[PDB]
Amino acid sequence: VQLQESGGGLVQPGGSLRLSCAASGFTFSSYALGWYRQAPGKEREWVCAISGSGGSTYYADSVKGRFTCSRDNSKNTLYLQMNSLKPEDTAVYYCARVYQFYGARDYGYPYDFDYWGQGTQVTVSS
Amino acid sequence: VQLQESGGGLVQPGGSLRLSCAASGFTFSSYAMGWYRQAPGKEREWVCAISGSGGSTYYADSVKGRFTCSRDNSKNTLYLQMNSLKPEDTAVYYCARYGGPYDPTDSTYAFDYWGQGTQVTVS
Amino acid sequence: TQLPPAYTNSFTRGVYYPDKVFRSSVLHSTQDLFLPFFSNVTWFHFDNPVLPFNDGVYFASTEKSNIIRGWIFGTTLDSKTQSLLIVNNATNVVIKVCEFQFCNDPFLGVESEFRVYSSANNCTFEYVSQPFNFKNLREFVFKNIDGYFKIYSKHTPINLVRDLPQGFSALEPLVDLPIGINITRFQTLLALHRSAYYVGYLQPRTFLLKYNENGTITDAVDCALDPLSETKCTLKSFTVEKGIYQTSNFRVQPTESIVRFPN
Amino acid sequence: RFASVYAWNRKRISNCVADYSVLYNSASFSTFKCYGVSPTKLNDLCFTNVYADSFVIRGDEVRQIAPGQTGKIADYNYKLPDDFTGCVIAWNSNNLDSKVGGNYNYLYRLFRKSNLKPFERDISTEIYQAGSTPCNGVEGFNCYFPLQSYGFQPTNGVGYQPYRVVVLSFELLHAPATVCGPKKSTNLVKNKCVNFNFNGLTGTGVLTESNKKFLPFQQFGRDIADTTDAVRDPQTLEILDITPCS
Ligand SMILES: *[C@@H]1O[C@H](CO)[C@@H](O)[C@H](O)[C@H]1NC(C)=O
Repeated sequence: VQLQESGGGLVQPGGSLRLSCAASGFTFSSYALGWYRQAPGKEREWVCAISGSGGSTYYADSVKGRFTCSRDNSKNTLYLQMNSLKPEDTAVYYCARVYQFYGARDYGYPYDFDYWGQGTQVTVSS
Repeated sequence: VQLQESGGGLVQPGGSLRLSCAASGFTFSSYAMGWYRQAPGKEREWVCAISGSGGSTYYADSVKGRFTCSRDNSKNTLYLQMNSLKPEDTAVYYCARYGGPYDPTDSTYAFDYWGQGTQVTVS
Repeated sequence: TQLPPAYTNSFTRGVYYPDKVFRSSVLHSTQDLFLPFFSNVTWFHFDNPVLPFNDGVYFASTEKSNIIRGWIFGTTLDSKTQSLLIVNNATNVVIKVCEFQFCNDPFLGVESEFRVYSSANNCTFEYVSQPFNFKNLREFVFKNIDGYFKIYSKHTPINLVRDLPQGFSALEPLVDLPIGINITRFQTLLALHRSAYYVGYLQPRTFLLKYNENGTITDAVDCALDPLSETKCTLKSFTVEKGIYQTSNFRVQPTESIVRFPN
Repeated sequence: RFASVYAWNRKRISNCVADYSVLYNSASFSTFKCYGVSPTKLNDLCFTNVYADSFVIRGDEVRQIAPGQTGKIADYNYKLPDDFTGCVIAWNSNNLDSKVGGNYNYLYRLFRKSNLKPFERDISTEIYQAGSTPCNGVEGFNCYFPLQSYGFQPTNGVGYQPYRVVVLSFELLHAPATVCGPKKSTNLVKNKCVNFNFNGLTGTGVLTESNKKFLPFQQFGRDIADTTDAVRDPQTLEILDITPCS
């Protein structure tokens, strides 16, 4: 299975951008996918994860409401809309595929993953 | 089964304090045990550790040389002899046991058994 | 007190139920490891030797004083491999399997002392029973079959000082323990007195066992014991009518090998 | 109490009946992954020994307890064989292990001389010298104390909460198996032609009450031609005669 990169960009603070990363590889069949956030000065951060077979979606506290995380299983595309981007939210955003993320209540955060996003620079200019 | 800490107190800079702790049953014999400290404004950090059967002691960079930590294997009692204290040394000190070897009988060899805390103040 | 070796005869003892099958008023021919009838049985009594286990062991005692309390079974008994320790502590009965370093003179006494072993190891399992002339004959059969240690036993009231009483009684299964070790030797554990046992070995044999109406074995014929027993076995009867019966084949055995090739 | 990941607790489970369907069916396990076994294969297969291994580890490290994986925990705190048979079960303990101010009681190893062998446990407190200069006591010149604490806060990211993990390792030895799953029984049916299985004895016939008595250790009987004639029900200690179906 293969990864992809689409979107990114520089926006004004308070603006919005669209992200996504098409599903690649002949072996992909509704596997859970999600969004990874990384920056030189920050700990590894999970943005969201969507279960392909059920639609159950995990969101991080800094992501809920502000950003919309969704996936189209007919197009096999993973999409996230970066609404109201803040200066504090600037980072490189990666598209990873979630092995597992929800066997219990009070959970949804991804446990295991395999291939990391290549490169999508999302920045702001005040 | 349980550990109880004692000693502590208030000293002037340059003074010394003998801290101690002890535990019931086969807690200290054939196990490693050591000390940790937590300043009132800081997270808890490692101070020293002594192997009960080994007898050697390792000390933190802020501990080595200035003050020592020891033990008594017959009384299963741990001692710390603190000296050359500075205002920066004010903290609550704890002792704790490291997990040990497998014991075929009903035992708690793998547990840490953290103590209650001994307050050491410099002023 | 230096004792000599001594031996006696098994008579008709050493038969046990080979299976858990109920039969009624039939004669059943079976092949299993059994103590031969009238087999030479070694008599011990100041005696705690280590004996071989071979195929299985027939053990019996005639006591009124509760002196024999247990057994050690194993391959070496030297802490290098696993051994099975079965001891009646006069409180409970403890069965455990460990790589124990055994004493070279194990004993019990009064309970005031328990030696048996020095060091111990990680046991596979442990079982502990609930807390609790000669008058008591205790008979046991110990077998090690496909990793399972099977014990059969019987307790018979007796009145005899010198030897095993004569008669017939079948031993009933007691335990079937999933041990999984090889057993080649064993030692008997006896208590010291404070304020007599027989050991035989099992051999592959065919027996014709007589079951009564209630499924109890009341008699048996050891087919290899005597031509009359062979006749009883081939006819599946303990009563043989007057006549001539063919029971076996006389075969001369070779004793030497010859290997010949040209010079 | 659960043990720290470095000095994890290994409970040897033997000589018992292992009910596994309850663990799979039970709620609130954050992960339950089986390697070489299946929830539809367990509770039936018999094993010689089962080893439970219990550790408290940060959520981000849960992925490291699996065959074929690497990482600081997999390499220095708990190495699992790649040829592993068994199940890794874990659940959130944020409402148990977290404490106000942070729970620093759980330790893990960051500095180890070499990778940990599969199922090998280490309780050493020896100082790691990092291959540079003699330590002669830990000091801040490429010389480190091997064990560090976790900071489990009541409020933290999900990946930073404590999780309790139990790994059930299944061992098959040459000894007779001692750990089997539960057996299921049906209601007893009398006076009908019924296919029956009593322990390991199977057949088809009509079960009726018997007037025969069996010794306490006898489970079934046979007739004059070694054909099964009666059985003693494993749960009700009564004798049942078997009549062939016409
Ligand atoms: C199983 O439990 C029932 C409960 O009534 C009891 O009557 C029966 O004797 C038990 N069976 C065995 C084999 O213990």
